[PDB]
Amino acid sequence: MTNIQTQLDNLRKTLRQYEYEYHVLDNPSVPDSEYDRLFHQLKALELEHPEFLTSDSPTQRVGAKPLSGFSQIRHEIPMLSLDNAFSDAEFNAFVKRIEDRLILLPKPLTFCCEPKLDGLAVSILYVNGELTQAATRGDGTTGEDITANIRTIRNVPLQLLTDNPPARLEVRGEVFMPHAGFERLNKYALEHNEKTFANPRNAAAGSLRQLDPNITSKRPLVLNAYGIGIAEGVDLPTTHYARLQWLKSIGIPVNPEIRLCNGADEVLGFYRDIQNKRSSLGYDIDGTVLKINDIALQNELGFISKAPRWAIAYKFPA
Ligand SMILES: CCCCSc1nc(N)c2ncn([C@@H]3O[C@H](CO)[C@@H](O)[C@H]3O)c2n1
Ligand SMILES: Cc1ccc(Cn2cc(C(N)=O)ccc2=O)c(C)c1
Repeated sequence: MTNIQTQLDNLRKTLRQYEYEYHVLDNPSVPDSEYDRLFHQLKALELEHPEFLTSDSPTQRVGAKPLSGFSQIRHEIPMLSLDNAFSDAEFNAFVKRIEDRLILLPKPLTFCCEPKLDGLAVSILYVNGELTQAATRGDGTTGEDITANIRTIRNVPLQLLTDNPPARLEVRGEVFMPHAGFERLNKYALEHNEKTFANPRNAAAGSLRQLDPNITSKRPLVLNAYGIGIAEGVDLPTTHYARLQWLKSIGIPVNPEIRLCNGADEVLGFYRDIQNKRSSLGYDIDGTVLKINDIALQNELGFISKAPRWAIAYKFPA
């Protein structure tokens, strides 16, 4: 044991806990300045004792060297798309269809109802708790390695917050750019004669194709997780909402607008409410994703070619 290694371990633990409170709980327990004083204390100490620098330390999100290109990554499990609906009658038809297909239709049919984030789909792999690779969706089968870029995002933990992480856990989510960051970015890019962006979706996509993680780091990106790919060495909860609460409880940001709703009429009220709030969310959404909450019911329904039969994106009208 040495005093330096204890100081480093303690700063790292304290800072990851603060990042979790600030980014995931939106309830920081200390001011930003206190977080930063400990952050740059860690960073100086690490630099003064480099033999103790760890690759997943909070001070190590940003590679010092622009990449020369991105490698391809074929996903171990494909990333499917979503069927979509455009009206209440069409949503209701999707539900009656499930109601008829199911062998046994449960008393409430519970949906997990989520906003449809409008950014870029990603897959982020944690091995024994440590972020080791990230990919874009690409075409659903093959995407690109954006590990270095995903590491920069402030609300993505470099290590899961749990003493028992799964052997492997792949988090699936949307990376997107809130409006305030989007407006500061376009103001900055105009005042410096760089590519202005049409909408937050495009700013996020273009920020994630940056080969220089130093640039990506200055892009105000956030993850929200909405699913799980690989999950080895853990017993995943047996409802989708519970899996998202579990992701949240181990350090992964999840959107706070998500609700459980029983039966189509309640789901429709969720849709109307989200559609109302849309104006004042501080970020763009495309509509809602309504998912059958029970995992056994989802497995029973399966996939059509390559969207779930158990979910649908009910989009908003123009
Ligand atoms: C198998 C289900 C696939 C993911 S679930 C899911 N949930 C949400 N709450 C989502 N919000 C946005 N998306 C995007 O929509 C595309 C499918 O149109 C996906 O590639 C995602 O980029 C969502 N996807
Ligand atoms: C200078 C500075 C430092 C940190 C932050 C944001 N923030 C705050 C906390 C915090 N626990 O309160 C934790 C992580 C984090 O990213 C900002 C906006 C500016």
